[PDB]
Amino acid sequence: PMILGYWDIRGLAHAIRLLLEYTDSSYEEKKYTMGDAPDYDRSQWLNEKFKLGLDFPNLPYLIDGAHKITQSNAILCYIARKHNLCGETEEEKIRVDILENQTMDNHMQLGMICYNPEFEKLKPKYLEELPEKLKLYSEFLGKRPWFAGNKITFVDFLVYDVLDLHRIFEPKCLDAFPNLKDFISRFEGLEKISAYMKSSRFLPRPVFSKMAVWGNK
Amino acid sequence: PMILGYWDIRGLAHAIRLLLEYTDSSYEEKKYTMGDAPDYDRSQWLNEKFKLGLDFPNLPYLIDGAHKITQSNAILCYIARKHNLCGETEEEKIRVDILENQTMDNHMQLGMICYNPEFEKLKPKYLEELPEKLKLYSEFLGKRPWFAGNKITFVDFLVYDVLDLHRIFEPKCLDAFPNLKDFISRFEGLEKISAYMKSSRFLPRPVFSKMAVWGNK
Ligand SMILES: CCCCCCCC[C@@H]([C@@H](CCCCCCCC(=O)O)SC[C@H](NC(=O)CC[C@H](N)C(=O)O)C(=O)NCC(=O)O)[N+](=O)[O-]
Ligand SMILES: CCCCCCCC[C@@H]([C@@H](CCCCCCCC(=O)O)SC[C@H](NC(=O)CC[C@H](N)C(=O)O)C(=O)NCC(=O)O)[N+](=O)[O-]
Repeated sequence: PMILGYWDIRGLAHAIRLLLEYTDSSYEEKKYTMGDAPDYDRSQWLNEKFKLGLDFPNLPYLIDGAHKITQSNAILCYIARKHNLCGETEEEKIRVDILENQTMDNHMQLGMICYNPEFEKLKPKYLEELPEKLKLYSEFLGKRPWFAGNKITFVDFLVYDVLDLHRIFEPKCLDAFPNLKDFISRFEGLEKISAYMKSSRFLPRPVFSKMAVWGNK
Repeated sequence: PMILGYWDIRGLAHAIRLLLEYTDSSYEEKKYTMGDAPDYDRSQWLNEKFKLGLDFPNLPYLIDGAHKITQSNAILCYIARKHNLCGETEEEKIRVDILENQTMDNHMQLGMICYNPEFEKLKPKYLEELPEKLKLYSEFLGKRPWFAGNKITFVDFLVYDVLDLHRIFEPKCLDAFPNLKDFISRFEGLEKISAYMKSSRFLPRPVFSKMAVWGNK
């Protein structure tokens, strides 16, 4: 069994958890609990942070035998390589590469306003730009069933996560993009994905850690 | 010829420029000049931002025939795929994947304190953590000639950019890590890399855009 180590939140591990479930990967989760305010005790993680053999210790981390991987996108790429979910044509690889980085940027942008204490002042400005960001995703997808082409790749798990987070934040934001709504439906309708969302292992909340102004609970 | 579009600064294009030079890639650069304070006029880019056919318009961008790529890591991966600089074994790919993301995180951390107006208050705290960060790179490299193994990969260009920026910021930071200094020497000693650094095309400064508190000039 692989070990997925991360906080007891959704955060950056959501797509890793979904990709593990979809690939029928045998795994165990090591969950770290963060303390409440004002200290936000990370001692549970910080004590074993340098005792795991990680090259650049960080959460999330995946231990799969001899391989100890950090960086959420690197963990996703590792799992996707085992089950051929990386794209085959050069066009597919370009789409995967762009999206892997683009979704990270969109997740960071949301996370920055959510972790800022002036979240209430920044929120309306973020909401004005949100339709423009979502429009790029709607357009890039187009008539395709999946984001890289006709086959599902790990970037579909990343795009789904960004779309789901924005629908948690602003529920009406996907209403203008029918193909984005259809993509969420198609992704959630996958047999393993559907089973995992009904199970007890499913952890859709909290969206961020206890230190966030939005999504801490 | 491929077209590399980016601001007239070093920024996120430094490793792309170096990788293009090392691979003997035929390319042209489209440089966008940002205006001075307080407006910081990005009209040169904003006018043709939606007229290039880019799926997710951004700087840097690479146009190579039918392929229009955005996201610096995606551009690097595209070029590296053409010249087999992505890693062959699974161990090498894991190293490349970790580093591609890890170097992006280190670049973002330096960029966040350099774009913050309280740069002078944040700088000493960032300098206390810097030895710990550099130690991880020194330990990950070990006795290897390159970061992924014995062969040079595109992540060596990314790591070099991170190390070089930190030595521009605090010059004595690499003195404690002899193998990191040796890596810089070995990377800069490559025939194409050495030739490009002596040429007029070389753009090592400004480190960041005009809006940055540090590295704007
Ligand atoms: C606020 C920072 C910018 C927005 C971040 C958006 C995503 C947030 C993530 C993260 C929360 C970040 C908190 C920032 C500081 C908040 C306090 C303030 O406000 O100063 S969780 C994972 C986080 N690891 C990474 O960030 C390594 C990311 C790497 N590229 C990857 O993808 O693996 C962690 O817990 N590390 C433990 C450790 O270092 O030992 N999450 O989901 O909670
Ligand atoms: C705010 C934290 C600091 C930014 C992170 C540090 C790296 C900086 C980069 C950047 C400068 C940004 C600085 C912002 C500052 C704000 C200030 C304030 O409003 O408060 S490159 C230029 C930038 N490109 C990206 O961001 C593409 C990133 C992508 N993940 C990749 O890897 O392609 C751009 O302009 N693109 C055209 C567009 O606008 O769409 N650089 O090297 O100059």
